[PDB]
Amino acid sequence: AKLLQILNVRVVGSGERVVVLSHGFGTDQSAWSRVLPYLTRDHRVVLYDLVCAGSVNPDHFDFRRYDNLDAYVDDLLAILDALRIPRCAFVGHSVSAMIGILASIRRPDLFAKLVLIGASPRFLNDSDYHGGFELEEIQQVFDAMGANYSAWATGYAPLAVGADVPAAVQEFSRTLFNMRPDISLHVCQTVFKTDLRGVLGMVRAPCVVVQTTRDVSVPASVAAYLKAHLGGRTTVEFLQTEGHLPHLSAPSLLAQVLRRALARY
Ligand SMILES: CC1=C[C@H](O)OC1=O
Repeated sequence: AKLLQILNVRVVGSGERVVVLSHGFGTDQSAWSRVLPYLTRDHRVVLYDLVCAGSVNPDHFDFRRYDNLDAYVDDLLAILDALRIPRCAFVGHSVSAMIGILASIRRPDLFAKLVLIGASPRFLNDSDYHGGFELEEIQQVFDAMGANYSAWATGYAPLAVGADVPAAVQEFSRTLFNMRPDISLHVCQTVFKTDLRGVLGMVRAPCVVVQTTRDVSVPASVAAYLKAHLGGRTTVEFLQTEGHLPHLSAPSLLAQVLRRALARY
């Protein structure tokens, strides 16, 4: 209820097929603006900002509550409950792909389908597991985020976008710079702490894992790992371009994959 307002919840479009757009680290719901008109004809679209988004009042951020991704799942569920939507497809980027996986396990009745973009179950390497990151690597990043947040944000943006698409760099920079630096580091620590490998078989929803040709946070082998471990019917749909933010850098191509993934659920 207060959440509806606090997280800037908007419902646009129309249809018996409800879809939730749940954005990732460093953006807010506006990151979906380019793909949104491809879904508005056929679906009722629910959009919201994560409590850590720069567009949400940062004094809402309770540092103890959001120690864990469960608390973000709480909000998502409270949002859906407030709207009396008893079933939906969910599209999650980055940290929201993790949020959607947890939410779909807590409420399988609610999530008829997942679509996972820039998704990983764990970023740290492990004996037989290639996450893409070692402990020293992340720690260097946490240390830069505190030392000089704006320099870190300026160096991270182009790498997240991956392809040379200056409009996407600038737009990802604007939301990145809009995050309160202490919140931003907090979320980044939470995410890099998270390990969903064990609960992947608990997801019952069909799922589409969207793979780009390169992702600074998601090595090539992670998608085939998700496909082999998610417990519902899972496919990996491929974009012919690179980057961690395709909804900013290749929105037309992403819109193709979204229309197809959201056809039947
Ligand atoms: C992928 C990644 C490296 C960056 O500096 O922070 C991150 O989340």
